[PDB]
Amino acid sequence: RPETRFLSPEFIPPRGRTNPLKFQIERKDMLERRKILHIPEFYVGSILRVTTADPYASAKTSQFLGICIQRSGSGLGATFILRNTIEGQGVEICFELYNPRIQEIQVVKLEKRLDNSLLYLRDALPEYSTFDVNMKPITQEFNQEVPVNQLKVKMKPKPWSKRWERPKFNIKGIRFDLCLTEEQMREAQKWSQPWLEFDMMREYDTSKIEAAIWDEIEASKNS
Amino acid sequence: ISHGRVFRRLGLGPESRIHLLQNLLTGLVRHERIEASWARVDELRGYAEKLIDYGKLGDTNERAMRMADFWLTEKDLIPKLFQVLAPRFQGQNGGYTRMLQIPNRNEQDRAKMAVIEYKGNCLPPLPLPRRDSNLTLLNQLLQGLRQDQEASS
Amino acid sequence: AAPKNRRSIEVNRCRRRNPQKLIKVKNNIDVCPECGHLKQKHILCGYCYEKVRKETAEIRRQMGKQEGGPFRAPTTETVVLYSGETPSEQDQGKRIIERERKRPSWFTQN
Amino acid sequence: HGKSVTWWDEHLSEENVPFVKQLVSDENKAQLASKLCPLKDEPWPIHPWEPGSSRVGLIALKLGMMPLWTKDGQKHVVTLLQVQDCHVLKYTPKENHNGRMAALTVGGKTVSHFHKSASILEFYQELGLPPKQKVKIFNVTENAVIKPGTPLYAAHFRPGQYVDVTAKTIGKGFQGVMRRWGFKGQPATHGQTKTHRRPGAISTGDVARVWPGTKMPGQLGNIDRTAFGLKVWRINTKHNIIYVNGSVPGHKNCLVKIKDSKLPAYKDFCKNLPFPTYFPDGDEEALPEDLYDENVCQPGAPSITFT
Amino acid sequence: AIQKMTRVRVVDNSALGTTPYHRPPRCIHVYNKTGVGKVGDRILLAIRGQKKKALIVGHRMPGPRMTPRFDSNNVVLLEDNGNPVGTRIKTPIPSSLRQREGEFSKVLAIAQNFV
RNA sequence: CGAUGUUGGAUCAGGACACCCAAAUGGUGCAACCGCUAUUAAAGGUUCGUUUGUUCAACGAUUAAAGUCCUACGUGAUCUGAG
Ligand SMILES: [Mg+2]
Ligand SMILES: [Mg+2]
Ligand SMILES: [Mg+2]
Ligand SMILES: [Mg+2]
Ligand SMILES: [Mg+2]
Ligand SMILES: [Mg+2]
Ligand SMILES: [Mg+2]
Ligand SMILES: [Mg+2]
Ligand SMILES: [Mg+2]
Ligand SMILES: [Mg+2]
Ligand SMILES: [Mg+2]
Ligand SMILES: [Mg+2]
Ligand SMILES: [Mg+2]
Ligand SMILES: [Mg+2]
Ligand SMILES: [Mg+2]
Ligand SMILES: [Mg+2]
Ligand SMILES: [Mg+2]
Ligand SMILES: [Mg+2]
Ligand SMILES: [Mg+2]
Ligand SMILES: [Mg+2]
Ligand SMILES: [Mg+2]
Ligand SMILES: [Zn+2]
Repeated sequence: RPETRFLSPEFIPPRGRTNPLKFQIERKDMLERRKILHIPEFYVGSILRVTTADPYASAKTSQFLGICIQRSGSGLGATFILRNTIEGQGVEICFELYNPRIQEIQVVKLEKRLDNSLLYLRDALPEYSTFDVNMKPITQEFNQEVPVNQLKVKMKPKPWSKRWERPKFNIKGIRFDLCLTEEQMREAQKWSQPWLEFDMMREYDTSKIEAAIWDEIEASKNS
Repeated sequence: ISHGRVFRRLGLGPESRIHLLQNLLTGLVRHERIEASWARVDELRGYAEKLIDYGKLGDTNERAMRMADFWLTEKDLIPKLFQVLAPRFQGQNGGYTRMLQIPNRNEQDRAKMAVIEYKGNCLPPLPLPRRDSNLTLLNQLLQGLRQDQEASS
Repeated sequence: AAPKNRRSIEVNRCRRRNPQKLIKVKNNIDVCPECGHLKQKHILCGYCYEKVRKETAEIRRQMGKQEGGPFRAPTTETVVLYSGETPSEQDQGKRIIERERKRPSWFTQN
Repeated sequence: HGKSVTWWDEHLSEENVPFVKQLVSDENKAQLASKLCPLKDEPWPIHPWEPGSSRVGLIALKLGMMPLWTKDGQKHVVTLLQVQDCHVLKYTPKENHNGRMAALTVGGKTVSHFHKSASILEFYQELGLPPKQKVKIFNVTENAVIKPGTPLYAAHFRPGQYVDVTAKTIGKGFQGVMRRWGFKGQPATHGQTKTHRRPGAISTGDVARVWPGTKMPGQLGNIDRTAFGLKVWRINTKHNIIYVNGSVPGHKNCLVKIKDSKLPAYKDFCKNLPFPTYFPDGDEEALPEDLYDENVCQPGAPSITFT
Repeated sequence: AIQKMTRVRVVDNSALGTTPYHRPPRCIHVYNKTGVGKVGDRILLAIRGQKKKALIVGHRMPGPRMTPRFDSNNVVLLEDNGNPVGTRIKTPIPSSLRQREGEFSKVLAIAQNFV
């Protein structure tokens, strides 16, 4: 069994016409920051505990635990959203990965989900967002290849925050059969765009870019 | 304000544009050389290059096979795509297609026309614009300058 | 809105004889070195392109008559040969179209 | 005599085009390398700083925008201005230019010889430098003049300073009045017929005309604008890049004219800065790769915690 | 963001915020120069057919980074002099409200959970 | 009267000062805070709602203030048609 290579989503530059020098310098700065702060491996759906310097709290630090709804941003501005239900009140905090105020990021349960963005947990039942604030970390071994949690989620009655049944979201983590009807699916399918899957000109190929990124990463680690 | 837009609007929408592009691509794959409007051929050139790349990707690749199945409307050209076009484009990287502007159409619309062609096909060569020979006055002067540069180097 | 007064011929001439409305002369016209006909510098020659397109049309007619169906796309390479010519050692294993016309001067053997 | 149009590649052969390209590239490299030592050939005399002195500026390139953090915890956003190849082209005397200050002409990034006019190419040939894209004029005092041909670097500015940034803003073309002037539109659906975005009344009945200051649809964006008092947080000397606070007018990868702030609150901060310009060959000691401000959270930091 | 005619939820244990009514408590007026209210802004409510003053604790609009984003427009009821009418707040409250402790001392005293 | 198309509202407002706010002062039956008057100044502002077609008007909450007018009771070849 070989070993697989994982690059953080924030290292990938966007599709724009930005000069590569800005990306080079931003990567240098964020690698320097990673030298001090150990940013671990985590995906959308993983459970994280983040310690942030709070000047007004009783202790100088504050801990927040929650499941990662989404990760977005490129380079030094990368952010991830943590969601948790605290005494029946759902709370979402958008942390910035390379903010100096973060003391520690701890993956208490490294897992994947059926979707790359669990934004529907707002409209899902509260039991799918409630997590123990003091759960002990669950260690994982490499040969588990970060197992995907094939969990289907029940939903609150309509309306939702977004139209999750629409094809533009491509969501496989919702039990639509218990919340919508065949007629509603038939209406929702009118917004499908089959040609986008085969446009083959909207695809962003970053093989060489990722190779250069990891070469720079290895050079920094060796230096 | 259309800053940073790479696709031009054609047909009756995005789906109509895709269908026009796939018809043009099927014609190009079948005939190895087609002529059309300059804008449509310019749009089709990139899709032709990417289709040749997908053909080089392999016959047994399911993603490439499905993309070829979608884009080639005539199903007898997929074996041609995977067994003629891709074998003859192996050492190359991106020089698969040649696009040249031809004189406007004869009828009253006077549209700007281009001709697109896969390289190395079984058709008479186009009247390609050839550069001047070294025997010209300016080229000979440049050659003499190059010779003196080499001698001083 | 309707015009308040008739526009005079002086104003009409000043409007529709302005250099913006006049036809501009083209300075990118040259003679084709092959046939001597006129062509633009950035555009292929009309005479030569008509020759190539017509020859391609004849070749395509022959190779379509060689095939009895519309969906009979050859799965091998293709070679066009003219009268008085035989396939070489490299052209074997391909499909061959034979033309009764002699090989044109512009069509290189390759 | 019906002369035809021509370009530089029209008459060249398939073998002379690479030769011409490499010849021009080598000439440009030699010309750029010849000017790397401006202080040892014949520099102009350097005058002491004065309370009413004005410095020359630079012409940088707007690379992009990056987040930055301050030791107090706040987060700002900075713009990257890269000084690619900034040179002094010509000098104009004060009495011959304005009668109050002298004019120094500064040129930005290099461009191709084959797409410039004869006069511009001749001027750059006499000067001894490859042609530049953007050329600007800076009003300086007579004691801050610099010999033409002198290069300029991003170390001309220092971490902790305020600058003025002039550039052509992002042009949005012929825009409607609602986007050009922020006019409120008509209601959407309560019966309005084809008036949802029209300007409405444009003048008064008695005037029987519209005033010259009337706000009407037209061009929007492609005009020169200046941002005043942008703070400099960081200087990357290796890549010659300035980290200027806030936003910068103009699209990314555009030529930007940067100079010292002219606001009255930042009039006399030229004292601590290098007055004539920065000369890397004079100090005989290399500057640090990154020069930071006193409040910038550097990438290598103890992960600041509050006490 | 809480503006005029916005329905809010009273978090502190109060008779007005607990006794059921046929009309939800709506925002009458926001005390900023803008009509929009953020965390820590005093606003006016129509609870049980009467006018009352409240403080915005949390809203559903995203704000700056590392700021909690709640699932409801939470408000805590206040008096004319600025003191809360309730005794205890159970729902979590943003920790940024402790910065301006000079005027929210009694409001933060009854708060139990901070996020 | 071989047509100068109307109230109110929407959009955009130009102007006057007989100044509502903001600014500099005089007198007070001006101790201070609130006020009452008068002088000078028009670059900039002068809110959101319930009822009413409403201009007005009453009421609710605020604001530094929610000014008076002229402009075909500004503006329907820009809009509405509630009267
Ligand atoms: Mg919504
Ligand atoms: Mg069309
Ligand atoms: Mg534009
Ligand atoms: Mg609107
Ligand atoms: Mg109507
Ligand atoms: Mg309409
Ligand atoms: Mg109508
Ligand atoms: Mg008049
Ligand atoms: Mg009542
Ligand atoms: Mg009449
Ligand atoms: Mg009449
Ligand atoms: Mg006005
Ligand atoms: Mg007065
Ligand atoms: Mg006053
Ligand atoms: Mg006024
Ligand atoms: Mg009247
Ligand atoms: Mg009127
Ligand atoms: Mg009118
Ligand atoms: Mg009217
Ligand atoms: Mg009308
Ligand atoms: Mg009626
Ligand atoms: Zn010809």
